[PDB]
Amino acid sequence: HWGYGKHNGPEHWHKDFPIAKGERQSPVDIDTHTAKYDPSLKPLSVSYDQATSLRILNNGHSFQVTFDDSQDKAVLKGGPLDGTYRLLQFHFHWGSLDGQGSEHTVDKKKYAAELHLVHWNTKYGDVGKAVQQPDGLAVLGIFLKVGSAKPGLQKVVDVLDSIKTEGKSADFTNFDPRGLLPESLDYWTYPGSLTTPPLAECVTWIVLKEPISVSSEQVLKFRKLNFNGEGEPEELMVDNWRPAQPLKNRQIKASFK
Ligand SMILES: CC(C)NC[C@H](O)COc1ccc(S(N)(=O)=O)cc1
Ligand SMILES: CC(C)NC[C@H](O)COc1ccc(S(N)(=O)=O)cc1
Ligand SMILES: [Zn+2]
Repeated sequence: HWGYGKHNGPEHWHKDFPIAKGERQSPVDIDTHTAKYDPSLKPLSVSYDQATSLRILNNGHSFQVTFDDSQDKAVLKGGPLDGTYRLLQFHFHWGSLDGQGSEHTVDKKKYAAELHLVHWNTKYGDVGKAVQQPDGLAVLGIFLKVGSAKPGLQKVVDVLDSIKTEGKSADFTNFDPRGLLPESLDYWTYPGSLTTPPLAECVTWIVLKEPISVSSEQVLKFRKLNFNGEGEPEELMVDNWRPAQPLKNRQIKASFK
């Protein structure tokens, strides 16, 4: 099926997911001089104090940490959003080299990686219903640059050896995702899509201006994961990012001057 290689990557996806060429696809380049400050945008409310992590999983395209979303334990509100969005999972996209790996870009600049915290609108009852709605999901995107280590990331990095190949999972309870955020919650926002198939146009994107720093040793451990399942020819999980898509009839708004 679909992937990130030459024969199944982003340029092929439209043949099975024709919405790949749609009117509100993600990611996009964020042109900082064209984004407009919107004084009506409220501060984001990230309420992760009661988060309950469950498992960490290599899904063949990234690794993800999943959460109990059966109650309002870890929620995102405010910002551009109406109502309450529950945290379902987080995952990353990264490169083979430090100069590439992010999905969104800022004035064409690519970061080494990008963290996505995926939330769904509780008014739709479950995530499967939410992905069929134009305001069903909210993804909080955070850029990673290489510099000093991120201490809140280390517990993730230390377990990646146990989920090297596609399909492997491990217990990952008591993880606090608040340790993955930067200091500032200043953000850009625009309406978009999932960045992997099915590419559904159901996402309010919230992309933080301030990157987090991670160490070279931390990102190197991302790059030792495998796209393949156990026993298959080893293909390193690197460059699992979709490039920027046409902005079309959309305006990116900034929460800050
Ligand atoms: C070489 C064999 C094992 N791979 C199976 C077959 O080629 C699949 O080829 C493809 C290639 C692209 C896609 S899409 N439009 O989802 O990105 C789906 C199947
Ligand atoms: C039944 C539905 C919810 N399953 C959806 C599927 O797992 C894909 O989910 C996702 C979720 C988030 C993203 S991203 N890179 O835009 O944050 C991509 C795919
Ligand atoms: Zn993602």
